[PDB]
Amino acid sequence: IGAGVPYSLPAATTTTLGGVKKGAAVTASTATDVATAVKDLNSLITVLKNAGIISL
Amino acid sequence: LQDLLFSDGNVKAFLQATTTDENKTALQQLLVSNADVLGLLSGNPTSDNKINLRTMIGAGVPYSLPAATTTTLGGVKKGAAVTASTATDVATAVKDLNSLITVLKNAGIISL
Amino acid sequence: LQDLLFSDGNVKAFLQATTTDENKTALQQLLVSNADVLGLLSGNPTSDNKINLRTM
Repeated sequence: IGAGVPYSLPAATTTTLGGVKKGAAVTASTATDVATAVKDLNSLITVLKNAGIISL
Repeated sequence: LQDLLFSDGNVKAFLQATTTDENKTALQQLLVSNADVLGLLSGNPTSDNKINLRTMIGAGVPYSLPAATTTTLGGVKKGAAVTASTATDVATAVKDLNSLITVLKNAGIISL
Repeated sequence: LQDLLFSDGNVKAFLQATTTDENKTALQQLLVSNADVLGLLSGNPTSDNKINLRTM
């Protein structure tokens, strides 16, 4: 009958297409020095790591 | 005696407990009125029968997860690991931002 | 002669090769015991039949 099995959405891996969770909110950067700019970049990285969008 | 008692040849084959595929098609038609179910009983439903049989039982087709596009929801691959930034100058901070961008590009999370 | 030989009216309609939808429902019941499959053979399975047919 051309039917499929019950589909379960797998988590993304480095080799295989999958779902992700949406990352937490991240504030736009108003940094005027390097230290703060780096702080803001790192906040984005952690958010993407927390949501399993990028690897640890 | 069955020949003297019954006119229908498909019924007669059933009563002899020996039916051909043609007899079976005719006997199915005496037993079931829904055309899509008759398609199923044949073992060879048409394309239309298949669609209608799935509708009949509320079944879906085999699902294949498509890649995300700019217009359509889809799956992604998970991005490679990215190190937290310890940059103390602009050059390094920019280096770290770009590393994140490439990782997201590599995983098809953002467009080239 | 079929009237003299058989009591069941749904069987008699089958033997005459002329069945109504009601005769077909009864004949299906003589042939198949699973309630969800009987739902399928009707062409109009209930919500419960549909769930059970997919499981099946």
